[PDB]
Amino acid sequence: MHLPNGAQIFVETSRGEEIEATAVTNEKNPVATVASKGDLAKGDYVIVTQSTWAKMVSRVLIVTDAQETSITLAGIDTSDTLVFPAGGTMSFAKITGWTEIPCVQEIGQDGGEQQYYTYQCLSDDKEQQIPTFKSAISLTYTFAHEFDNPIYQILRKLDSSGQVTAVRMYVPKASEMRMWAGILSFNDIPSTQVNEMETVELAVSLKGDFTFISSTLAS
Amino acid sequence: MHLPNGAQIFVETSRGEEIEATAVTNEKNPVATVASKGDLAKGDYVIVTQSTWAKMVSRVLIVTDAQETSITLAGIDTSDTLVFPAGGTMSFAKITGWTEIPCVQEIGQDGGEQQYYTYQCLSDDKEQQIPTFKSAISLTYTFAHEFDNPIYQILRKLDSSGQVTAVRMYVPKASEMRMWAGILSFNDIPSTQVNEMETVELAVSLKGDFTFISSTLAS
Amino acid sequence: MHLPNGAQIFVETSRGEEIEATAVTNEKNPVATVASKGDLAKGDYVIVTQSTWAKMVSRVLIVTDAQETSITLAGIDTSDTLVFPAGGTMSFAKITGWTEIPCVQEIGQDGGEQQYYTYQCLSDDKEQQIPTFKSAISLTYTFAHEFDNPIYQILRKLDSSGQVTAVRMYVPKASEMRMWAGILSFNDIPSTQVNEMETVELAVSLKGDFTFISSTLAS
Amino acid sequence: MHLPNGAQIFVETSRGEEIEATAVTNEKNPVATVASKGDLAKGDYVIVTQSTWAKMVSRVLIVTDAQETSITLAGIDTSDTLVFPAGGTMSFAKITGWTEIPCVQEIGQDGGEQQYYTYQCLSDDKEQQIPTFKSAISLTYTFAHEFDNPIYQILRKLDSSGQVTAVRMYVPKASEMRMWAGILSFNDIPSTQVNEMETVELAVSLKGDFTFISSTLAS
Amino acid sequence: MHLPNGAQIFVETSRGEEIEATAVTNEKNPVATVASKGDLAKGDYVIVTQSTWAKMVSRVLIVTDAQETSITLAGIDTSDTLVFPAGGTMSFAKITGWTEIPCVQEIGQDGGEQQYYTYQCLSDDKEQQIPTFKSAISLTYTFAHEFDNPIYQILRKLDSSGQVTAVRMYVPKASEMRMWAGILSFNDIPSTQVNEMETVELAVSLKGDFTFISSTLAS
Amino acid sequence: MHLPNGAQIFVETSRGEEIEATAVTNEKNPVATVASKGDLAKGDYVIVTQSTWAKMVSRVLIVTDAQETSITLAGIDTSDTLVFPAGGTMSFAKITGWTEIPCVQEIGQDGGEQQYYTYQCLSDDKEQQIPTFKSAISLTYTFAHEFDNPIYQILRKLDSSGQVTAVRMYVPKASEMRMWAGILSFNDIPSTQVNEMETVELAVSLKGDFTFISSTLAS
Amino acid sequence: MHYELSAAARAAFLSKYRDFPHYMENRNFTPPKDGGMWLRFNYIEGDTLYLSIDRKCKSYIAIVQIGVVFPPGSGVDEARLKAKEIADFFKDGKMLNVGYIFEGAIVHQIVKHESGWMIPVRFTVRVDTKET
Amino acid sequence: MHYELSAAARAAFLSKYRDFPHYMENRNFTPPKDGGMWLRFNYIEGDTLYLSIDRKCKSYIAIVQIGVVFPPGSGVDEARLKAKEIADFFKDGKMLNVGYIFEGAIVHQIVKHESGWMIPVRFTVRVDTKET
Repeated sequence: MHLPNGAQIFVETSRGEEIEATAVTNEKNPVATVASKGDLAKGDYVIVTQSTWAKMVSRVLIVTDAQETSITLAGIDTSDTLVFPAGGTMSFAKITGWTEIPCVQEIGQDGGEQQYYTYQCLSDDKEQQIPTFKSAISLTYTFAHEFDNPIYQILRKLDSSGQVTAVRMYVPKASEMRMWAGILSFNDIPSTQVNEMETVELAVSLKGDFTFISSTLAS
Repeated sequence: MHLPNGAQIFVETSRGEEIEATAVTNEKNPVATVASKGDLAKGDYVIVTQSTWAKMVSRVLIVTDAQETSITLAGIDTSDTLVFPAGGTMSFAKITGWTEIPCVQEIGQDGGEQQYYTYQCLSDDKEQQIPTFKSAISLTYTFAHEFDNPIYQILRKLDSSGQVTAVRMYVPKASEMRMWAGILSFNDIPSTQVNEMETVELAVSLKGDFTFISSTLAS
Repeated sequence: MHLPNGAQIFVETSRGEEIEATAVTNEKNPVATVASKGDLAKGDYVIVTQSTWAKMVSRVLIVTDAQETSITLAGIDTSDTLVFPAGGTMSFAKITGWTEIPCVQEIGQDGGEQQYYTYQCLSDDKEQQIPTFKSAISLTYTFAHEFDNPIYQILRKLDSSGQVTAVRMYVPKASEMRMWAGILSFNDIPSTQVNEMETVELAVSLKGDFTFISSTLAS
Repeated sequence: MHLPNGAQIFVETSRGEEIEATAVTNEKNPVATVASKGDLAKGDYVIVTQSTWAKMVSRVLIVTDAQETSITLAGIDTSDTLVFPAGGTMSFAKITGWTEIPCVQEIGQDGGEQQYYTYQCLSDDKEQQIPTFKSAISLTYTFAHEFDNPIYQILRKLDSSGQVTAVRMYVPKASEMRMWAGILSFNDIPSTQVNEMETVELAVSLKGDFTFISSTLAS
Repeated sequence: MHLPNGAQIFVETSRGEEIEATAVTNEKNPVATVASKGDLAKGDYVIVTQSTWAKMVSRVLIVTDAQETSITLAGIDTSDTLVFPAGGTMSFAKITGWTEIPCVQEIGQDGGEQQYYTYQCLSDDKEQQIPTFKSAISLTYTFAHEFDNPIYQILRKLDSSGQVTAVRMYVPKASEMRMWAGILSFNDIPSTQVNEMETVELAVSLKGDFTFISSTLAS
Repeated sequence: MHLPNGAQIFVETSRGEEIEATAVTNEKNPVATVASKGDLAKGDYVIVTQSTWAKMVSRVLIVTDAQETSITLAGIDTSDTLVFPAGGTMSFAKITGWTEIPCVQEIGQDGGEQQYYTYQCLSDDKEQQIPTFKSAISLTYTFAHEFDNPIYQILRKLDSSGQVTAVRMYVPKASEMRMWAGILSFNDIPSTQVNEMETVELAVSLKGDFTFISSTLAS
Repeated sequence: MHYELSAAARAAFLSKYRDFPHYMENRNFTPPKDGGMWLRFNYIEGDTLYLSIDRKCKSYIAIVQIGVVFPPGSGVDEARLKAKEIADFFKDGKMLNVGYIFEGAIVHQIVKHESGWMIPVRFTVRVDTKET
Repeated sequence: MHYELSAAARAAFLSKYRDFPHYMENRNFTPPKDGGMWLRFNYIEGDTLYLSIDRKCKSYIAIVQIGVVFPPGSGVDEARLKAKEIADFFKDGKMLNVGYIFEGAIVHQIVKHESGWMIPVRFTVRVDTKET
């Protein structure tokens, strides 16, 4: 029942040192037996780079409790056991800082319509179908064009490298915080027209799934 | 001549123990010789999981009369004999509780247009066709997005499992109650726009046929 | 946040003598050890015709500092080393003069939408894609038709020759100067209608990339 | 910056005797060493029927200076030497009279959009294209329908013969005179509607290129 | 009625010591007499190498019960006695390791087309044929190409050795478990094309017949 | 998981003097004893011409360590000893030059289909086959046509001589490095068609097997 | 939930401008004797939207207008400064204690009269209610 | 940023026409006794547009109208010449010290009266502000 006015978009600029976790148990809020806390603290975002658990790969999570050998993460449910076998290793890095895109004109997306497989049997007359995979998700952002804005070089480097980068979104009315990671694509050709400001296009795909957490949990 | 304003949508959350019926006779209101009444009562919804009668499979029915060894169901006609041969076994389960979707913005559906086969004969000149099978039915629901609403985990579990779940609809003006079962599909990507509330999409296919009963018969 | 009103378009009319550079170092503002300064001066536009560095080919650059043996260019970043190996030779020519198109009605472009490759794996269920190449860029200009305007013969010669020509654009509000080079295409069939002026169509493709510099840097 | 209101369209009705030219020199205004002046005069339109110069074929030209053995034509540039090798022969005829189409409702054309060839190389990532041939040009005229207008038989004969005929257009505001030749096509099926005049359709293709001359040069 | 999406393919990398069984009886669930219990445990896959019975040579088995001198296996029915003479001895190996094939694009199979022997007799008019032996089974796998996986040396040594190797594959949807064995043939020539996923192909043979067990029984 | 876009193809033009190695041992990283250090340096490609060991004849190697009497090579595993008898001598050449193939449109390969030897026995009913030797490998290249490149005389002399030549190709995306050698067959008959890119085709053979090394190790 | 929305708007307005002379709906008020400027408060009802199909979750829209009146022949500088302060205080997205501002900080054209001018400042508020 | 826009427009207008008789908003002014022409200055508020989705970067539109009034029975030549000069001075794209001219040099039809005529010259100004 909320309204998406006032939303903000942030994009990661620099990650940190790789951290290895020996094992993690599966419950509502998983806890990982890390070798050393390192630079981790309260309310710092982390992203996993590789793990045995195929479902939980390249997912942006948020730390909840920090200890010398135990770390607590929130945003992913591991209540089930068959999909999350015990003993899976885990590795993640820490996002150092965030940079904010200037004021954004329009937000749009395409894909995600579920597909169906239709089969007709000779025994019966009515035709029925079953659900199948879903199409890919692509997010498109449009914002004002500025020639000397510092984020342009960062976006160019991210596009050239092809690495996976985390994106954050904040909705003040819903008091939420969306998190996802994907491959960035940058277009730097202004759309010149008459009596309206020219803009540039930024597109990011998806590698994992969306995670929704409460705003007050972050800080 | 009624109006569909004020409609409500309910979805099953948990079924009960399997119940086996030895045989059922075929009339206007079929009666089944159940081994034991069990937890059945007056006005409790049941769903069949498997039966010899191919037409009556995965159909949501409503109990009418409850006895120690005989149970009465309403909503399906078995007057015909050739399509419903005598001696067919029957098995069903009981729906324990229902959960209600929050206020729903739009309702839509696609498919169901009947197909035709067109044949041209050399003897005559005019071309004629005959009816054929019907296309699949898919129901689409759109409702407001809430991050912490308790039904989200239930919908995710139902989507992951892939099992068949019953759906109920109530129309106060027509004093009716529609019943059907299908495979649930859940989409959790909010559609962000400007100056309008963001929503999420829920889609359910069809495995059986619609059943229409009077509201006063339920209770 | 600027507005593209008041923009102007210039097209090259005649280049100069070829100049060879032995070697160039890679930094923020590259400097080239030219054999002789020649006719180079402060704030004169140059275009490269061939070089070992594949990325920096047919790119319009602007001179910054002029010396007897060293020349300084601005508009291209060479901070990276792997993409710009040391020791690459460089050759460029100097644009002598510019000519201005008469007042231009509409500006438009097509292409540039990024392509994706979609792959589905049997191990998982969700479908994901990766970025791929971008489509070609074509710029279209429309301006008033004049039979005896002197630039018509120049445009016809440029179309017939098929050579690469540099184009310049100036945006007073943003205080910028866009530069690119491409193959010119000229259409000289007026579009006769009623109660509106007839125009002609000019189209130019792209061979390199856009370069953005500050207006005050030019002069 | 002119306006095409008040335009007029003329079509050739009868040509004259064939005239042969031994040789023509190549400059801004070519001069041909004709064997005899014949019936040529000042400001008379001529059309070439065949020549060694492939580019200058079926082009409508206008005479400028008339002498006993030398004739001067304007409207085509022959400054280049490689495309117009010296020694090419030339032959042309003279248009005797012109006839004028009645008042014309609408003017339209289709085709002429330039084509491109897109090639993708494995060495690079960006995709680029090059210009290619242009599509054919077709001109469409629509004018009021009159059953006994004398030009109908002429148009029918021109359509049946299939020969090449010259067309002229005059724009008073621009003080210009367009010239071209093509194959005529005539449609004589009135478009009956309600409360609007019925018209007929005339279409002419193109065999050469447009020529633009000043109105004062003609007379 | 199950969709094959989500399945995984496994191949072993090492086998344990050979174990010899003194005798085994023939029934629905065969039980064999073994000299020593060995390292066998519950839910272990078993491959035989040679035995008196020709039908169950090179066959993959699952253990059902573990005992010092008696072992229980499931997957092959020995109810028939005319084709399974008594007094037979078993010699089976021990699977120790399991490895997973990487991201697989598509899978395919060849063979299985049973040819028929046709005979014509003068006594009768209608031509009649009889069934014969089936053709060989050829199976092909194509999976993602990435050298860094340490499985390729295993494939090289398996191909060079030519020893009999089994393939493990599991279907989450149907909760089945598919065993077979054959000779591996791995091809290390990548298929390279522009703007598409680079992959390699793998081919295997068959030593016996397809064996099918339930996933729940295995683990 | 790497896209083959951006790769480059290289071919050598000259080889250095022959170098003879007295002896070499077999291990993961073979080391050979050489009479003199020679002109060998770090990160140099090496091709052998003849040796006692048949498997590593006509094989491309990379040096790892440089010493006066000992050289270290990577790319071939010599852990096995039964197929690699000791007491072998090496004779390898020295690559001095590298040349780049021009703009390439598409690449392709042929062969690698392993046929199977089929045998039928009266003792058994099911027909069984065995693997056999693989087919030859045919590789085809088609690149841009432009005579001015001075590489065509190199291709002519390579084809006329028929001597063994290697091909170098590097993949930026996967950071791999692909070595192989064969006999070059260059065809100089351009494929000419209207409105399309004119190109020529090149074909090569294979002398040994594909050898794969890491790009970072090479340089 | 329409009475509480006006109550919240009034609460905010008095929280900011308790001491400044102001006029309130349907209350006897006399302009200052010194001829200085005074504030004007009005509440304009909007429309209620039925969003869902069960006619349960609703929405309420309202318009609040604040006008500044200043004597003739005294310039338009201080009036525009006061209007700027008014617009800055009622920032967009401000969360009231019953609802929130849907659209804020809008200044319209001046209306002229021979006794006193007026610069109207207008914004809107919204509230969402779920009926159970 | 709406007060500074009017301030900038006034600054430019007085920079060009300090000495010519003119009228300013809400100030007592009497027409010249000699019956000659005098200038008229008005400021018309436009609308403020919320451009982005975070409601941070905004825009302001305003309309400035300058009218020339001339006595009846004295022709329309010099009035049109003065209007032409007014239009030429306020060229399109002119950069003010707070904003810039979005649309300039527009002359509308004459309004007639039995005491004095008027030729209205109208243009627009725009400013862009980023809120942080």
